[PDB]
Amino acid sequence: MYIGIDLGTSGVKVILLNEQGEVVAAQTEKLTVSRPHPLWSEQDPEQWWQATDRAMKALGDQHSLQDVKALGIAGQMHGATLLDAQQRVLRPAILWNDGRCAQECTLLEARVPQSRVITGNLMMPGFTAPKLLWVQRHEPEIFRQIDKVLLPKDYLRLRMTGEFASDMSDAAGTMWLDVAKRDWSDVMLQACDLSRDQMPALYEGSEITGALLPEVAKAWGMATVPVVAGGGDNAAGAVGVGMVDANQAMLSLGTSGVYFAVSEGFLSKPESAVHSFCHALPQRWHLMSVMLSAASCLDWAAKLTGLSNVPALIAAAQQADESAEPVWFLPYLSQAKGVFFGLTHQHGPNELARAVLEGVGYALADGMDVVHACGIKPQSVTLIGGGARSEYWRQMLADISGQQLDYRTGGDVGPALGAARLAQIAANPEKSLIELLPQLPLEQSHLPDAQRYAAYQPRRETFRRLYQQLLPLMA
Amino acid sequence: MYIGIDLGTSGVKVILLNEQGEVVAAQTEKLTVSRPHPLWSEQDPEQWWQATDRAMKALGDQHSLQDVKALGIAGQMHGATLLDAQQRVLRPAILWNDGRCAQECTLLEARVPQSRVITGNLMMPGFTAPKLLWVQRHEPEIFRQIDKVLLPKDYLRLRMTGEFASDMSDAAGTMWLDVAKRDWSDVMLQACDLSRDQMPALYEGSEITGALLPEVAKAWGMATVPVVAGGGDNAAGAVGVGMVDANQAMLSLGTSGVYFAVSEGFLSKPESAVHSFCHALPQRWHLMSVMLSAASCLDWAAKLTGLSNVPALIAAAQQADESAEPVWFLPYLSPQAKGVFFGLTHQHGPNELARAVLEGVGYALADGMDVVHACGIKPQSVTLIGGGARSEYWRQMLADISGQQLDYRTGGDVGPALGAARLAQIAANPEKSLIELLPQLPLEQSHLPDAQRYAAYQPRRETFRRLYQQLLPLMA
Ligand SMILES: O=C(CO)[C@@H](O)[C@H](O)CO
Ligand SMILES: O=C(CO)[C@H](O)[C@@H](O)CO
Ligand SMILES: [N+]
Ligand SMILES: [N+]
Ligand SMILES: [N+]
Ligand SMILES: [N+]
Ligand SMILES: [N+]
Ligand SMILES: [N+]
Ligand SMILES: [N+]
Ligand SMILES: [N+]
Ligand SMILES: [N+]
Ligand SMILES: [N+]
Repeated sequence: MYIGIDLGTSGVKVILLNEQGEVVAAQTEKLTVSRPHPLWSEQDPEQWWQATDRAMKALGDQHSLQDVKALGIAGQMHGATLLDAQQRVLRPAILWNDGRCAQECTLLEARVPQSRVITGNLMMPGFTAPKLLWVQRHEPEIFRQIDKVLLPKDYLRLRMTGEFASDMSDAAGTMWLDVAKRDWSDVMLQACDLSRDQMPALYEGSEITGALLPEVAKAWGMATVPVVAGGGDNAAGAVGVGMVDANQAMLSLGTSGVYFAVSEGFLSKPESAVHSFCHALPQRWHLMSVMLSAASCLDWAAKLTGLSNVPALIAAAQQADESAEPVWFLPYLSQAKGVFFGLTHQHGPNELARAVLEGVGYALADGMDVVHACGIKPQSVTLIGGGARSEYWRQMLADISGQQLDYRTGGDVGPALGAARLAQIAANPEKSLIELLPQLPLEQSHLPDAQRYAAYQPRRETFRRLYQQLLPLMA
Repeated sequence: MYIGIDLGTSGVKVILLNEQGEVVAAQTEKLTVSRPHPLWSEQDPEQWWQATDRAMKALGDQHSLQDVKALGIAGQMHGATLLDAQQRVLRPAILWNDGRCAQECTLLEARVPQSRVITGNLMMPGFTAPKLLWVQRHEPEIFRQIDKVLLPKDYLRLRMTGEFASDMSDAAGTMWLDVAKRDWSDVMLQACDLSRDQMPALYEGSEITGALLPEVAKAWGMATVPVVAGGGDNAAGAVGVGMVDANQAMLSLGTSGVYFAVSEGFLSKPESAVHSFCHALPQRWHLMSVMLSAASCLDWAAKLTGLSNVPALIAAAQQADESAEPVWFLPYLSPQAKGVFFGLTHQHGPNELARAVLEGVGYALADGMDVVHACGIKPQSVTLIGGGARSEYWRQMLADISGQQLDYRTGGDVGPALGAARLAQIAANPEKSLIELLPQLPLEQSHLPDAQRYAAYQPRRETFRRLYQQLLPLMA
């Protein structure tokens, strides 16, 4: 028996994994988000906890615990949690999707011209370091009282164990990590006027950080089980799925589009949207990129076409007629807008639906290509989330992208599964890592049709040209 | 009684008019088109005849033609029929929608610097003259044998009468005609290595060119009746609709979109996409421009939005969310039309979409008319006909957008065959006035521009034009 916790943005999910890969029980609790001025996105750590606590007990009361040998954590990345010397919350956490600190990203990069090299990343307002420059510039009374900065999942760890600890995948997201070295950068820390004194200790995701406190273990109906370092949600997710070694990758077709690809050692393209982090396992790194959200776009397209749903939209796409010429659908994730180009008399809601599917696919494919151009070459890609559910569209995507696309079972549990697996790892020291990294069961595999792939390439050239030409119009 | 024949592209139509000018009977026969190569559009002139024969025979079953007093023809314009000295058909007819001779179009304009001045037109591959340069250049063996070049309806005439003749409206479409002078242009003909001897005799539409041959008359159950010159399909259509004097104008929102306006004498502004020809009546001239098929668009906006019928649609659009930002529909006129939906957001469903189509087609049509008007046409009203014209809502929208009074009438169904018959009427009743014999169709409803909605539309028209231009190069 193992426990995985995921500290999400919309809420907390906790699971119970069996000695096998089976999830036995699951509980979920909602979080709210706060927005007290513009570009601000905040939560309070206490609510993180109260929800987590609440969840573990819902969990306890659904199935028996105390068979549990280990517990792992995951969470939303990049969140600044500031603690005073008593371990009291200095101010509400500043989240990944907070945008207050643009000017500070600038200064930070100016103070450390080698920052892109050290971190392997473009500085963003949602990353941790610049948030801290912001506090010191604006909330100095608060800045002066800082004893520690934790990432959100590591706040939970504190409450859970009394230790200050992170994993490499999360810490990588602070911009205080030397990603190549898997250790803090004194240069980056100083420039924010901080020291290692104020960082948590660094672990690999599979490593033990401590154990439940007696109190907490009592509250929860279980022993002082060991707690592992865990990961950031995307990495922990990938661990869950089995995407753990070089050139393995997964594409998320849900509400929150992401491509995640394990790299052959550390790589970077620091002047792009391609970010590079430690994985939540020893000796691994990954790339990742925000994408077109397929699920969002299909939802909208459904309404736009008047087909009132996605399954209906996909169904209709299948009915489109094959002698009609290509229409091009151009989606602009940027504020969720679009263009149909090349409409003729031969184009009904069917044709229109096909064009939506193809154009989302055109975009997804190009997004993947961008990652790959950084030095990743997948043998296949694993497909998760709501838009992965159609057999027709999986095949389209493979034909367009030229990737073998894998659909697996259980791809849908989220980072919590990864956190649980990490626990299971640490609890089986006798076995090698490589005997301990299950992939999810292969439910269907989609190889690209060579003719269809070839016919799509020129359409993709056309897509790119049109997207490019109209972009400044839709902006 | 009277007969009108319309030699179309996709079929022939014959009609029987009574003394009072009503259609008493009609008959249609289908035609195929042959496309041996990309950009080639051809028909066998023999198929024109067999189709016309069939049709007239069928007509006669329905009703005796023994009391017909005159006969008229109209036809698909610009078709090149090449005959030898024995009236042998030398090759298949190269039609108006053939695009094989673009190069020749340029060559011709280079050769005859004043060509746009003489023809009143910019040279198009659909026009007759460049077609003949192409044959000269690509089929010299054929060219060597040319005795006669006939437009399609005029080949029909020869088969019916044994005469070689055309009218000013069809002849204008050759690019060999001096449109100002209503006579062939030696300059234009020479430049193609042709002479007047290779052209038919020219008439006005309403003049008699001959009579049915006995064998033909007999086969069709009629007298050796007099035959008028007729018109090209557009001009003949206009005559049927009563479009007849300077600044009369019609907009056909049918399966084939046209704006047709009778001008004050001859008007030349070629630089441009307005065409200028002779009208099928004496001392009459006209401008024309291909337009969107508002009909074949409205139908599409319907099925597109999965709306059922042209009034489902027109109704969806009125449920359009006022607070929604605009979707922009940009329809690009090639029949062939290609469209863009620009600026779609979360706010948009089928109601919005349907609104966008109406307004965008509207915007296109208004700009289309403006261009023609800028040439020197000033209508008191615009006659509005065709299946596209059926919606009251849209007709008004069109008026609001355009600033133009739109007169809705019924009965533009019949087509060029009507005008053809009207022409025969004229010739057969030489004492009667055109006022008498060429009435307007029934006025159904007159749409005046709403001053408030017109003003509201103007900035949208400006915006449309801006956007349309921007994407224009992308539509090739
Ligand atoms: O549109 C025009 C060209 O002037 C008509 O000629 C039709 O092409 C058929 O006659
Ligand atoms: O992936 C990251 C970090 O780059 C964030 O946690 C968001 O994706 C949450 O949706
Ligand atoms: N709460
Ligand atoms: N044990
Ligand atoms: N400062
Ligand atoms: N279906
Ligand atoms: N009469
Ligand atoms: N055909
Ligand atoms: N063609
Ligand atoms: N001559
Ligand atoms: N006779
Ligand atoms: N312009």
